[PDB]
Amino acid sequence: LPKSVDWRKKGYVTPVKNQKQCGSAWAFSATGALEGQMFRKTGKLVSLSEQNLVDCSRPQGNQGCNGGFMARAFQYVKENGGLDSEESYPYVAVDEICKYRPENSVAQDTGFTVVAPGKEKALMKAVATVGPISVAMDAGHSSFQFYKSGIYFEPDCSSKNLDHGVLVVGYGFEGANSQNSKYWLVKNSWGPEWGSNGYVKIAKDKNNHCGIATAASYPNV
Ligand SMILES: [Cl-]
Ligand SMILES: [Cl-]
Repeated sequence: LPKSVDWRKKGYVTPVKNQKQCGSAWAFSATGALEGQMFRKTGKLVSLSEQNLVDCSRPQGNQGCNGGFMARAFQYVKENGGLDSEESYPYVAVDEICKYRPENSVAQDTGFTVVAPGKEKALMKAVATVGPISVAMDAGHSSFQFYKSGIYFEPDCSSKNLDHGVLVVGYGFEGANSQNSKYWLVKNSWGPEWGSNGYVKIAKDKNNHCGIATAASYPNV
């Protein structure tokens, strides 16, 4: 596998969005993964609707602004036959009436693939071969809230009890040795002002830190 990967440098990733006061990170992680897979398929980067997921995927088990899971979102897109664009179905950060319109759909998936649970090397392989990957993580720490630079490492992090969905857009390392001071490149949904332009470097090959490889998946387009 490559020593480092960053799909942002290849055009697969939209600018950082902001879920605001709605527990919809699962939806942003899902649209993020879908955006990259659709780009791989068509060469066009089109921002996708998190509000369409929030409003319409309760049947698949999501709970709108009160939480959800990326796999259930990819399941909804499959069963639904489509997903609208961000422009056509804008984000308002509150649970609303499902207004899915097929004519505005710009994405589809046939289901999703799960990364072997808990294996950072499996996640490394998925990231290098597929594109950005949706992952769950333990983000319940002030250290994460006020993260700004460096490789994030939090001793109180859990690899099993997760509360936030994010997007792995690559991986890398500091220095000249590709085999140490490694990190996962993670896109968050708390706006570009949070973290490092909306991103965070999370310690990689440090025992599945914060659960990054516990529940990773990607849509099949
Ligand atoms: Cl999930
Ligand atoms: Cl940057």
